[PDB]
Amino acid sequence: MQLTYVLILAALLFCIGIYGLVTSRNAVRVLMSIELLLNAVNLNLIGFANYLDGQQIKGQVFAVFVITVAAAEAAVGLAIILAIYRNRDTVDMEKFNLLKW
Amino acid sequence: AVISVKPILLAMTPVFILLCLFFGTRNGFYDTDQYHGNGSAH
Amino acid sequence: EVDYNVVDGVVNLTGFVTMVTGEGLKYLQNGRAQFYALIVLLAVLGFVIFSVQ
Amino acid sequence: NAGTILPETILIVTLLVVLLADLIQGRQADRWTPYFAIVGLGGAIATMIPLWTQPATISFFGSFISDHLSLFFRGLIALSALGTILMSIRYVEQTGSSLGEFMTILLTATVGGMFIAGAQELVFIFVALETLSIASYLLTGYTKRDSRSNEAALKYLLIGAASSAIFLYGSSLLYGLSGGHTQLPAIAQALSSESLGLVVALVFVIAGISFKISAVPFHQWTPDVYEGAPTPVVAFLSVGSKAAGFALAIRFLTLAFPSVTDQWQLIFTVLAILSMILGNVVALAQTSMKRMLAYSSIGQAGFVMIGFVVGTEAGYASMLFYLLVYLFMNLGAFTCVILFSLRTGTDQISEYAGLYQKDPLLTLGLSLCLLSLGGIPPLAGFFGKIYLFWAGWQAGAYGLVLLGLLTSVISIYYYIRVVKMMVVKEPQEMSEAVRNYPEVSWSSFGLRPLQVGLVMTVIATSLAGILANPLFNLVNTAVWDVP
Amino acid sequence: ATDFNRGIMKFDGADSPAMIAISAVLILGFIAGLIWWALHTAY
Amino acid sequence: STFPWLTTIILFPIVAALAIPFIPDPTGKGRPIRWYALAVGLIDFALIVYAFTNFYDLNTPGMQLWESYDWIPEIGLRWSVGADGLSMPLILLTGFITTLAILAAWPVTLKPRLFYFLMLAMYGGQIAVFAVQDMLVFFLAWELELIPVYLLLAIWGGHKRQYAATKFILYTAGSSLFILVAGLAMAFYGDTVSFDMQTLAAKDYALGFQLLVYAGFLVAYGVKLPIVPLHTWLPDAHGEATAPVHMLLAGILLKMGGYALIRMNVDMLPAAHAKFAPVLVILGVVNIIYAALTSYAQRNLKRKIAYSSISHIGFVLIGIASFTNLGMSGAVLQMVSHGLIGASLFFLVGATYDRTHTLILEEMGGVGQKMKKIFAMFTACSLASLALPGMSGFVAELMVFIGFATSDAYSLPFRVIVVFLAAVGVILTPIYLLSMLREIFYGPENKELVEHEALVDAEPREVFIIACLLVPIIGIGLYPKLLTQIYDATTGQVIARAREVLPT
Amino acid sequence: AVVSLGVFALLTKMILQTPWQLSSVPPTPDSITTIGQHFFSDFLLPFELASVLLLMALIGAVVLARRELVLEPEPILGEEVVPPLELPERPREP
Repeated sequence: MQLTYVLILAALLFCIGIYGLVTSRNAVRVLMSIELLLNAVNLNLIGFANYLDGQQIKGQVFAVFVITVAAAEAAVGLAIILAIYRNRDTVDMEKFNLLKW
Repeated sequence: AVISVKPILLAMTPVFILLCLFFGTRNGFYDTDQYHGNGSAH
Repeated sequence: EVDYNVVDGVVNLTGFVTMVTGEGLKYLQNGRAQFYALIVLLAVLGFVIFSVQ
Repeated sequence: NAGTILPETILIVTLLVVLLADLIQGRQADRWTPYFAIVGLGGAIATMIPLWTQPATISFFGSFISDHLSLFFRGLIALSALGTILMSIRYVEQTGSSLGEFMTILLTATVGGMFIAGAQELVFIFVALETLSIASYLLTGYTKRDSRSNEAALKYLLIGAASSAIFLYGSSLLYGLSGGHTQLPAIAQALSSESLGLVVALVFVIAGISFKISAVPFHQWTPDVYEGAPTPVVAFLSVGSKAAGFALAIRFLTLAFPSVTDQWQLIFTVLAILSMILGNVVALAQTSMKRMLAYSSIGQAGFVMIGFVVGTEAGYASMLFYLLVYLFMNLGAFTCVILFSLRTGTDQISEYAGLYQKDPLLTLGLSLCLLSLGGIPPLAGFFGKIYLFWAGWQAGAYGLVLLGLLTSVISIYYYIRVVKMMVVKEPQEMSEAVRNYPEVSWSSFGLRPLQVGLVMTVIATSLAGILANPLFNLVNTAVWDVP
Repeated sequence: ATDFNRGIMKFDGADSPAMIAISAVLILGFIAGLIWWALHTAY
Repeated sequence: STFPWLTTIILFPIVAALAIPFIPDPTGKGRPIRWYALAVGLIDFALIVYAFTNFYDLNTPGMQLWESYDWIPEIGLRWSVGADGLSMPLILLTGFITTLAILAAWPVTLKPRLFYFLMLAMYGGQIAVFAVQDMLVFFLAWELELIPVYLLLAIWGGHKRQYAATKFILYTAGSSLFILVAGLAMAFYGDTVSFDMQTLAAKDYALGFQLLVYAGFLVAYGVKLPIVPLHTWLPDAHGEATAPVHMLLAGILLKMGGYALIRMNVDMLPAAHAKFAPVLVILGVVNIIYAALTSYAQRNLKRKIAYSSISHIGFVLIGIASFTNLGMSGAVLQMVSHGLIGASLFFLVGATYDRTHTLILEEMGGVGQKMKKIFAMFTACSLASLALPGMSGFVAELMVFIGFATSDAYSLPFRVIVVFLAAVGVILTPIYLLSMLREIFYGPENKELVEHEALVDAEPREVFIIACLLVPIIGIGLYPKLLTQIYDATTGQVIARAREVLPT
Repeated sequence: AVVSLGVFALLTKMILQTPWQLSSVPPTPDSITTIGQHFFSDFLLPFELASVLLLMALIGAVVLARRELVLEPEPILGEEVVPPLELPERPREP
């Protein structure tokens, strides 16, 4: 296990969440794909901290704050899902296109 | 021998000013018939 | 009539190909925020080939 | 060393007093909690003037700078929330939502934006960009039952949480392209080779930097949010969250990438020639008033990027003077959008017609702020555009200023369309307010802050170009601390 | 050309769009023919 | 001489128009607002004469009201004003016409608080064009009359106002940008970053660089002064306007594009002027032949003389691009003559429309039987635009013909064809002006007189505005050295700066 | 599917060709104290702003998801008619 195999794993996890960002039709699967992106930048970061400058781990501190923001981006994000669902009684990303042009 | 513009412009300026203030008071047709009304060229 | 139609037609065409330009890029946005995320991710792929050479 | 963050920590304290008063007093505190946040923002503005004389120290272990550039953008975001609170004192008080709960999320976006302007670590850039972005999704869907604000809070979420992950993957790469070194001055000392890894780290961070400033391949959230959001939030994200993305781009692209500089000055020209075109030609085909000012903020963003791509001492001075007078043009126009949306419903164009005899203070405010947005003399936005094209002509860039001038005449036509349907339409051509205007009072709750935020803004829009010489010296001192 | 053809001495009868283009190439050619005359015949 | 004179004259009607929303007594229409704008327009014109008869100090080349205040040292723009011989007649002409344009704006009762604001904003903003010796203040003052003349057409105008107002504001703001493009190109040439018109004229530019700046200025100044390709904005905005708005349009605003041709295309750009002077006299003749035929082919009354304003402009281009001390003296004279002739003609069109309400000229015929003093003044004002001697419309065109075919710049096969073709407008101007007089006033065949045109009169104030406009028309026609002595020494330096360029 | 395989083809070209300056020092000397020494020396101002971010995320996500059971039919005032908990710009077709 080298540094290179971690970043390819993080880059592959980035493009799986990228594919889930554009192809998902349920609004909650889009938020679940956002957590795939924010764990891609954490898997990229601890691998950057384990192999580069591991004495003073500055990536693992920075990997903590991404976990905290994505915890607050999902709590804010799911309150947005529950706000649309009370008015528009579906969760369907092909049905929210009323602010088109 | 050239007729200079400054003494005849300075002499015609107070004649020009007090006639604009006088001829505004004396006017017709813009207060009695006035079918143009508000819109001055509609 | 060469004034009102020919050299006035060029002036009323600069204001016509700009009004129908803004009514063509008005359709660039269509809702469906997945498509908005597509243009964000495509322009990332554009600028990494455009700027490496 | 915590004396440099005093303009932000005064706003931290009054963020909590207007929160606890909502819990203690329970909607009886809404009569005073806006005015406590005004002097909390005013007390945070007035403590930047003793910080102006300080010789630009770097506090908090090298993770925060207190230079003149960081203090200029801190005052722009603090004035953005000061103008927003004078608007939303009646706006969200009329929707029935809590007033103290609104101005808490509005002040977290302020202190989150104000900490962007002086941040130097990769983590404090991202943390302060998060609490500006996380707070703004809650503000565009604050009304919570509209199916338009809920649709605008969703599109801003799934792009905002997406583009902050593209921003993180470029920020995490900057931690890895150097041997550690989360600080931006320590980044530039380690990487100068201009490799392909530095290019992808550059593209990934201006997918989120140019997402707050709304350039065209990343602008798609802006016209849909700005018509669904509450109009004070629309007024805030156009001068507060937009200058914070410009506060980032000077602090980031000049400190982290001084080696790679002809690449992001080549990308941001493409971001400028696209947002000057698509900001100003698509605003012709707009009927909603908040949607015409939505493409305006995309179009006025390309004027700010004219001074950003030239990279001169007058170029960065041209974008800071334009962003300063931009606050006096948006917050005066958006005041009249709110003041027309409160008297009558349905604030859109071809409903302002037949005015100037019923609301003459609204039409004098809305015309002089939209005419200045077109850049006509002798208003503030004329002189702001003059200094962008003077600094644009100074170092090359002859096609940017020609496109900046040709799209400024297309800018004139849709701004004068609103002045057409305010003052030139006869009183037999009004659709709304056809003897239906509520005969303005300035005695109800929050209308007197709404009026003084209009009078002191058009005065700052009509006279900020004639009296620009103090502002030209206040801006040019904030450029010597820019590499 | 309906408002140009009032009940006075106008409306000669050559207001067709086939005549508009053939009047353009003679009028705009005479200005351009005098401009190209001007840069060579003057000096 | 220590008092700020031209700074006051520019800034007086702007600061005094702010007191118009604070004028009391709105008893019906605005009567005290109407008298307030005449009171400030009169005392500002008196400041122009007081600065002239005491401090102009003529037969002196250079500016004699030169006041260079500092505005923005970071950009390099200064508030530098001054009146030389190319400016001081047009500064005196602007203060004279706009004072009568307030007096012509007496029947306006639509929005009187808004009317006299924008007309005084044009009164401060039109003097500011000829007076400033700068670029970024010149482009400021050029676009200072962009909004208040838009709203003067869009509110108080005919029909198709909104087409005429938005075509105009897109055609002139879309062409004033080339004053910013060429004004910034000249100031950044070399090493000195000065923006004043003095240092920018004395700077030496390359010949290939000046051909771009000359082409940029000709797009910018071929719009306001209507050179016949870029002229389609005019007869819409000049066809749909009231009488007092039109006296500022054709009287003053057309001359700002002719003032800047002598100032910014001959003084500052002499080597590009000589390379592209024969295209101007070609465009100047075809300004006359196109517009005088189109005046004859049109039957709309306000649109007929609107095209006639383009034809009298055509003698200026022959006067500028002739390199003669008498030819250029006829170009500045044509700007002052047509400004007095047009503002007298276009005042009477709004006077004739106020009684007949048609402008179509087919239903008219026999108007001169009903009203007599209007027809007596419509004849004498149209006679001045016939280039009739004894009036200033002739000696303005006489100096152009003599000034062209005596110049040692063009060859003999070129000078005969231009003088022969520019004299076709001597035949063509009595074709439509006398046919307009005949098909409105001459004749027994009147209108219906029951539905339309039920009233007919002639106010004594409308006689005074015509009679005081014919004093500088006839008085220059009987002594053309009355105006030539203002610019005899300045035109002698404008031409001699181009006399050093002509062997090329 | 084009852009997702395109970003992966971009980054695998980027990850492989970039020379990473990995350090041959011994890592993690009890890495729970060096992450708490970092929360109060270097990463201190991110640490205090995370509390204001979490407090805002508890304010806003409650007011965006709580049930409107206090006063749902609540016409408080009016200059023109505005529904409760909705923006005053009412939707209309031009």
